[PDB]
Amino acid sequence: MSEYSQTVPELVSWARKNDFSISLPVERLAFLMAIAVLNSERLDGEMSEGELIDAFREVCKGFEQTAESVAVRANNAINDMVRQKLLNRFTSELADGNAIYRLTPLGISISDYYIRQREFSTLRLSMQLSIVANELHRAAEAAEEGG
Amino acid sequence: MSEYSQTVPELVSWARKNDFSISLPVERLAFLMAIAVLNSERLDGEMSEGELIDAFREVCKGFEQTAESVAVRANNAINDMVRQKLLNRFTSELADGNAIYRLTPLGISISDYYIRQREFSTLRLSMQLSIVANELHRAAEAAEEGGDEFHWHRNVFAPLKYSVAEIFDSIDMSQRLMDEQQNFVKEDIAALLNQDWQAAIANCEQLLSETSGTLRELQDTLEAAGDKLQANLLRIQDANMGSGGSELVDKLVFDLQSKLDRIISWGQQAIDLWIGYDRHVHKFIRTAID
Amino acid sequence: SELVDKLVFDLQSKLDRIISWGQQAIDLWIGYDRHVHKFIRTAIDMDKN
Amino acid sequence: TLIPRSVLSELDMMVGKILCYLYLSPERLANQGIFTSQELYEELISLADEGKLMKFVNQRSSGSDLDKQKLQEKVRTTLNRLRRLGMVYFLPNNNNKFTITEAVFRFGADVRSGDDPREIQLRMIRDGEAMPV
Repeated sequence: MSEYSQTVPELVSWARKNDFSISLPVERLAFLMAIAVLNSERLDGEMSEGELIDAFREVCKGFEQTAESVAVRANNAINDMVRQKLLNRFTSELADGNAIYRLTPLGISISDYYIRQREFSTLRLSMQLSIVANELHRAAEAAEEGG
Repeated sequence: MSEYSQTVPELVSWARKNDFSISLPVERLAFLMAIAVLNSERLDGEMSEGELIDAFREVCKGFEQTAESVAVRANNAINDMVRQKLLNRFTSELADGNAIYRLTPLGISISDYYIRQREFSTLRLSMQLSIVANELHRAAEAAEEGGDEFHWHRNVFAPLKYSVAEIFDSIDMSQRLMDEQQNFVKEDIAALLNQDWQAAIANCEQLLSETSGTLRELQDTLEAAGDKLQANLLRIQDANMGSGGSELVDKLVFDLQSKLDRIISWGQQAIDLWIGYDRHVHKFIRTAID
Repeated sequence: SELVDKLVFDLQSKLDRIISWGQQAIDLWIGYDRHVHKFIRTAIDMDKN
Repeated sequence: TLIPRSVLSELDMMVGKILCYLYLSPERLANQGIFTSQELYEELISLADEGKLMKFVNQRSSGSDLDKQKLQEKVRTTLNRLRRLGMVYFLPNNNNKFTITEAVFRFGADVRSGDDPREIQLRMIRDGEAMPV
């Protein structure tokens, strides 16, 4: 099965029906990157709403924006990130009504592309080729053993 | 040195200075996905300007849009994707001025999130844990064998940094995918209860039990492998401390231990959140039945 | 197994793409390198006073 | 003046200064003066800021081939205007090739003397040779 089971017209019809969209102006993109850095420094990989509002406050200061209504703007930004599938929101009764937030695979890929200093390494490539050569060799020996 | 060398204020200042922004409305996102699909069907991983324009025409047709100025619109869309760092353009004198296009790591990551049907697999996790266990065991043996800085860099640091760290990142991504799948099941339970709650009680109990079983199987697989992995990371740490102690290997082993603790803690936290939702849905069902 | 054959074919197609990309990148870089060297030589050496 | 006076466009100037450098270039003197529109275009893009110059063809240009062909066609048009001014002569049977004349040196009037550019420019506007934009 082709990794992409759908033809271009089917994909376009499917995308149109689900109304998928990404809108990340410079401030929202910076908020996403700020969340990613804060999450990487933590032991639980989880963020509280108060921590997200504080992170957004730090971004607003960096955009020289007024501290007025920062909480409302932060909540709108958080809701927008959840709506765009960048953040997963978990509301547990056990967490005393406090919502927990975790970055989605999309939010991590976008944030890593700009923040992770990815440089091409010949050593990295040589290692990857060594692992795949061993994995392919084992798979070939297993295929030849039959079963 | 922390993979992310920049503090949040330095990063926000850097992002503002570079004016980075992503604006992908439904039509632009559909076009990115169409390009990603067309690129995957090719032998050279390269697309010409005419082929991209033909792809944009098919998207405009799918959106029932006017055929007027489509060549201009396609050029604006192509320039927008290049300007947003989704496409790399190669202009060679040898190609008589014809530009060659390739998707960037960002454009591929965004298109794959929507097109690639990523399902959490206990088999994928078991395979990834098997490969990392073998890699950590080889790195631990090499660390215990001892050697020079070159032996430690090639046989201990390189495998931990370019293999073990990448597999842990892949496992974390799979956990984030499981988080999204749980939210999908929650939406389905809320929908089944909103349509016909009496006929949905049996279906909701089955979805709740199956999700609980999968989370438990995953946590059991992670706890069973996690101890062996932690033991190998500790073996490397002890060997490093005995052979002088490279601060780079120690920091990397500490980062891997922290990532491993996050991976193990996530499973327990996901189970606790799921238990809370399960109790809430059962309470709601009891209140609705009463 | 049709599943294994298709998967092997896909991996072979990916490997061919990975090998082909390197040669193409070298040709593009060579075109630019020649052009910059020609430009520098023209700028430096052909004006003599 | 009893006779009207007019000024050239900035694209005409870009093509004019490039035609001037082409005339001087001993590296291409072996052609015996015969140049091709493509060679002119290649030299121009080699020196000026391509993507910033593209702003004059269209305000939305970002390196698309349609816009690159549009630039080439504007160059083709302006070059034809310079031919009417007597600054370049097309071949008798081939219109893709042409020959230069010394009249192009007027495009170097801002640098022929190694002095302060501002003062030169002032002198030129005072003499009626050139206007700003």
